[PDB]
Amino acid sequence: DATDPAVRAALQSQPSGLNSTDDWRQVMDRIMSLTARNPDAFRQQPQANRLSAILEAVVPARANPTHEKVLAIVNALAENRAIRPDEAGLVYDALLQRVARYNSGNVQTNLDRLVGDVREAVAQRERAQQQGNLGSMVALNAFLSTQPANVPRGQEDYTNFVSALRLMVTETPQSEVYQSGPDYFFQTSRQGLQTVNLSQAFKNLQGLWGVRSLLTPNSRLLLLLIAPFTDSGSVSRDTYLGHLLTLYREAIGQAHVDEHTFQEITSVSRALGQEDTGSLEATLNYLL
Amino acid sequence: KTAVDSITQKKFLCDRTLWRIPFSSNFMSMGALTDLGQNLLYANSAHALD
Repeated sequence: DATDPAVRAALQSQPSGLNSTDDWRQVMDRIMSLTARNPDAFRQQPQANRLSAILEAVVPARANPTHEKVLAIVNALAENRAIRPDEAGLVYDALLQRVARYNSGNVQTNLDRLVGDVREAVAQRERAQQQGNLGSMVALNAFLSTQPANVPRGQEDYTNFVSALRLMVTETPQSEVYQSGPDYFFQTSRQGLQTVNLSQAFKNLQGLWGVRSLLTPNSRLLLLLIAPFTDSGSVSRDTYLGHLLTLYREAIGQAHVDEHTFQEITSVSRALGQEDTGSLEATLNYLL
Repeated sequence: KTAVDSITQKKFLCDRTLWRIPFSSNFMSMGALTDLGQNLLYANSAHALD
C-alpha cells in the first residue's frame, strides 16, 4: 500500500480528517452517537462545529475527482521510472490541462479505467522485479541460439551445463544477461562485479567437454558461479571440466566454513586479549 | 630605419552571415528541438524576453 499509486494519491489530495463526503458513514456514526469509542464526543462541540457537520451530512457537497484521478496516474509514471521525480509537477499540470481541454463523460470514465490500470502495472512491475526472470530468459535463450546444440565430445556434460546455466538466471532474480556488441555477458547482481563473458567462455569451453594452464580466468569465473547450481551427476568425475566443478563446489563449501571459522577465532581473540592488528592477519593466514 | 611610432587597429569583417545564438544548454546542435526548448515544453509558462 506504500507503493500503491492511488493510496499515495489519497495521502496527497484527500484530507487527513473525517469529512462528510469521503467518510459519510464514519461521520454519521458520530453525529448519531452510535460509535463504540467516545459516543458523546459530538454533543460536546460548539454550534459552529456541530451544526456545520449536520448540514454537510443531510445534503452532502459534490467534489472533483479529476485532480485525484490524474495524481494517481502521475504517481505511477514516477514510480515505474517513466518520468523523472523532478518532472512529477510538470506532467501533472500537463495532464490536468489536457483533461480540462477535452473533458467529457467518456474521459472521466477513461481516467477511472486508467487508475485501475496503473495499480496493476505498478504491482506487475514489482512482481517482475522480485521474480527477475523475463529480461534474462529472453536474452539467455537468444544466446543459446548462437551456440551450437551438438558438441562433438561430451554432449552429456554440455546439455546439463547449459541447463544449469538457465538455473542461475532463474534462481537469482538480480542476475541478468544482455548483449554489448558481439558478445553476451552475465552479471551476478545489479551494479555488481563478477561479470563473465558468455561468448568468450563458450568459445573456450568448446573443445574441453570430454578431455578427461589452459583456461581463461572468466571461464573459471563462470565455473565458480555455476558451481552451486550443478550436481555431482550433472557432469562427469574424470572430465577436466567436471573435475573442476566438483573442486569449485568444495572451494565454496570451504569458504563458507572458513567464514564461520573467522567469526569464531576473531571473537575469542578480542576477549582473550591480543593485538587487533595481528588478530586479523594471523587468522587469514591460518584460513587462506 | 625611420619608421614612425605606430599603433595597431584590429577588426574583423564577417559578411553574408547571421550571428547565431542557439537556445541550447551547451550552444551545440544536438537536434532541431533543443534541450532547453523541451524544458519549456508542456510548461504553460509565459516568460518575458528583454
